[PDB]
Amino acid sequence: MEEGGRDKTPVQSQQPSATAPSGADEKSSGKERRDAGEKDKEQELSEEDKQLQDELEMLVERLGEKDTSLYRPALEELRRQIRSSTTSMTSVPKPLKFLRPHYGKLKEIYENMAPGENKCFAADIISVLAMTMSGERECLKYRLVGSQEELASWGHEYVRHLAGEVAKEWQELDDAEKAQREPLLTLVKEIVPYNMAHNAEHEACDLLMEIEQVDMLEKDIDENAYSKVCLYLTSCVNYVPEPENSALLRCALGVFRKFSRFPEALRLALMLNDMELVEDIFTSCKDVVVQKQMAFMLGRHGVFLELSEDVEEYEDLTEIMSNVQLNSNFLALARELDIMEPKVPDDIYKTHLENNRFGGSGSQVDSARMNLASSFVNGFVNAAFGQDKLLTDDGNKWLYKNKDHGMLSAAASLGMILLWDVDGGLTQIDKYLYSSEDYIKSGALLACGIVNSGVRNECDPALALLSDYVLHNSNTMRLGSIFGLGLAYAGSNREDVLTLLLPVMGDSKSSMEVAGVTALACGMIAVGSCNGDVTSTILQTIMEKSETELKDTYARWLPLGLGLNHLGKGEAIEAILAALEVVSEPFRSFANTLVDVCAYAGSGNVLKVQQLLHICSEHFDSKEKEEDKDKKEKKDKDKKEAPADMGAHQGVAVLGIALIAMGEEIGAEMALRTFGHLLRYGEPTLRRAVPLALALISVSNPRLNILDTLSKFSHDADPEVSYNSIFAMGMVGSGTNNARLAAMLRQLAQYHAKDPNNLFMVRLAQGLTHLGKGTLTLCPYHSDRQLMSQVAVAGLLTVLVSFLDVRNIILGKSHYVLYGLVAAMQPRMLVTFDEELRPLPVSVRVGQAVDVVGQAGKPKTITGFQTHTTPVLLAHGERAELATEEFLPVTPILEG
Amino acid sequence: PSTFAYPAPLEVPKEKEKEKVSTAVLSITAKAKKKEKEKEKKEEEKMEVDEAEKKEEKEKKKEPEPNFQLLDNPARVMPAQLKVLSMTETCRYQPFKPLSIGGIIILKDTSEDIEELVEPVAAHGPKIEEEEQEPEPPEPFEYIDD
Repeated sequence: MEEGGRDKTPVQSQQPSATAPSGADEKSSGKERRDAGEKDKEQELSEEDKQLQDELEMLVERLGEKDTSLYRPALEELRRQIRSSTTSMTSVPKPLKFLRPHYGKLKEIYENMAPGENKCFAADIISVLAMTMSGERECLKYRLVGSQEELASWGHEYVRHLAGEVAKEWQELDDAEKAQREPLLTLVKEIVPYNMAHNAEHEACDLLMEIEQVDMLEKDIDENAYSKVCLYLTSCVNYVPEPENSALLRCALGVFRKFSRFPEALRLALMLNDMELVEDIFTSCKDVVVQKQMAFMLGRHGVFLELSEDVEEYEDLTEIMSNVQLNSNFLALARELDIMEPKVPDDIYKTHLENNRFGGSGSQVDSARMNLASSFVNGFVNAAFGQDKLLTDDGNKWLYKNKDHGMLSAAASLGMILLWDVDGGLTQIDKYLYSSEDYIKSGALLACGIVNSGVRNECDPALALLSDYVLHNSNTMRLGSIFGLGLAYAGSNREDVLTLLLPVMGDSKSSMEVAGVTALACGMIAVGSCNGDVTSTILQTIMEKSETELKDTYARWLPLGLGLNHLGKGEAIEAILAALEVVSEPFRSFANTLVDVCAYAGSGNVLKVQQLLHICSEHFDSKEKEEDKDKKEKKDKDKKEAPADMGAHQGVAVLGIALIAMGEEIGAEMALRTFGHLLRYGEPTLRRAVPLALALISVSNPRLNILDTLSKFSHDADPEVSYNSIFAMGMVGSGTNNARLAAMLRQLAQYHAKDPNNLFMVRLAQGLTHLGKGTLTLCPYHSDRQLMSQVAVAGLLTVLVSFLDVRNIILGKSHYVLYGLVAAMQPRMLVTFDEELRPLPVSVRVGQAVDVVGQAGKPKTITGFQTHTTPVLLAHGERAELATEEFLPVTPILEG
Repeated sequence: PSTFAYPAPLEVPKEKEKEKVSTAVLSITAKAKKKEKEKEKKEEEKMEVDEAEKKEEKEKKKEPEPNFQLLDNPARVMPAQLKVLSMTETCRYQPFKPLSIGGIIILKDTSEDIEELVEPVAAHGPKIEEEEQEPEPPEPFEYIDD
């Protein structure tokens, strides 16, 4: 084909043209490659030019003689050529035209021929040429879209174009900086996340940014444009490594800033948890329309709902900054602040409660060790308004009989129930504050914090009481007092918040596990918000951890306290990790593994790979033992990001149980406790293997930890999983008891387990998305790793909640009707077809009033187009409240 | 002086059985941990990643064992003089070693020679004496011993 016998032009061809395409096209193979590359001699390029018209004509005859045998021998080598490698880039006038038919040859091989090899060879040639050619290339794609003969090729035509660009060979800085990408987006949405994700560049996100911002109004409408971008980002994040991940989030934040629909913008600001970024977006959500309508409601509900706080007050990092701005614009003082503060959320909780039904009071017995268990169940089940009101009011019965750290805990747990009330409920908390021993007085402050997270308007503030008490001596008094301060002050960026965090007013006067709470307390102030980069919290961790080599339990808590504070950016976490490394401790290797794992999430690449890494045949301390058996679940990602990833990692996970279990006998005991937590922390779509596994082993071997970890899963949906668990927990409970202490655990789990069908359900969503940063999961993870029989643990134990709203109220526009639109769900599943980002919108219809039953009927697609209202919120991982822009005054409610 | 030397203390059989068990634990755990860990994205503009947090991917170690090539005779002839301590030798002598020495005579003390080379393991008479006899310090083991 490089022959001067004519296959190429050493002189003008016309004879081989007709003849060669039937059997297998020989003419165009040598012509496009060999002639162009050997001679870039311009007199010879003119013969080719004259030849060019002929070249166009070749495509219709070539489509006539299609058949797999005729097509396969003809071209393998055109596919391979690169323009810059024939150096035909360096003459622009005549080679550019030669590219116009050259493309038309390639497209037939790419899709129609189905095997994996033809696509990959074909990618390298399209990309290089496309970027260099640009503007003319856009015209070239259109000509192909139409097709010389209208046959099978057209359907494929859109995908191949964008599929080719993915490769991004040679130039990576492009030639256009808007790319050829733009017309393809509207036609095909599937191909595009494949391109951004493999490319894994910030530059990739730049090209995507420019085109979506213009395309918003012009192409079709705002609503579809908004939808296209949200899907694209979602594939892309998993593939990018963590330092770079922060950069892509901001880039995306700009596309959204302009847009009418805010939902995705908030998720990006949440991931980072930055003070400045969240402020910028909020002011932008409200501004579009000065009337309250979708704009203000969308911004206010969506950003505030998002989690980072175990208490129900959600973020509150945004709350102080955002509120002053919203009252200034003035749509009313009372409306802006009421939605903004937790007050509106207190009502919606109350109404949902009835439908879902209640597991009764958490009381069992007020005598013996059972009185401690009773106390603990009330706190765990309800961090909201109860129906167990009657037991709490009567303080004297439950609260007082309590022993040791359980007294402090009883007093905490009471605040959880009183949360959503403070218009009379406050008074008792204050009686408890004045009187008696330190444990009860400190308990009352922790509890106050909890109640005073039900308002931001504040009445007889908790904040005043606390300040003086932390300072005040007695290790039990300070311990409760600091922990309370973390809720009450909140995620806020007020100077009041910043200044307190600087001195460690917490426990550092004991060499026991109770001292560990000090690092936790500084974490409790931030509550998921990003670091100020304070030195005090990092230094404290070295001190406490170093001195013992005697408590396994102590060493692990200091990195766990740090993780809470650290939670925020990929950028920020590298810096705080540095300070610790300078000194080296074998106890730190436990912390090194924790911080790295928290930092890494947001990436399927770095995270899963770290998550199997084991040496455990040296020590069972913290020394070389490390976090590894615990770590094996792969929870951090599942919580953080993506709907697909959550099931895939669990798929890995099942096999890992065997590996620990068989590997050691000791390994099995520890593995069983942490595996049961994956279910709660991760929110998998699998409920097959693990619930049953735990149940059967616990009949064989008394071991109390198993019931406890399981019941935390059992809160999520309470007669899916709870069906099995309730039976097992009861049977063991009443055929085995080893101690009063042993009994106490088994009851606590047994009661915690039921609380019918998705009431104050646990999900690690935001309920606007689940791609964002969830609540502090590490607090149940802390209670699950170590024995729950340890009396010291009790204070921390009371908050291990990781709840997600029972709200499924429709809003995001001002109309404010209860019980939202019709939607699609499949709840006869354990894996599903669509988990791209948004699932199938057919399935089997659900619009019932009762709260959604996920995590084996997880899929919700929001459907509303038939009713003629449109979603502002498309399913981004949401499991709570709908956001729509309503053109109706009353939002329909359906059965299904 | 270094081609016939005092070979190392032995590997021994005893240590050989004992070591394998030790080597076994370190060996699986290092390889299992080191190979699996990546912290790299290869379809990225970056080569690996600018380093976020420290890696565990790590590398292996190699230690050989020292041996010099196939010979049963001296390596290097040598025209330099080397001091020999009597019956501790320069390092050590083997039967080929005195062939290579042209010397086996002394002019390095008061003593001198009346006789030249004597071939390998054979007696030479050093002349410290007038021509008869005189005593000399005790190198032989029995005098030192008692």
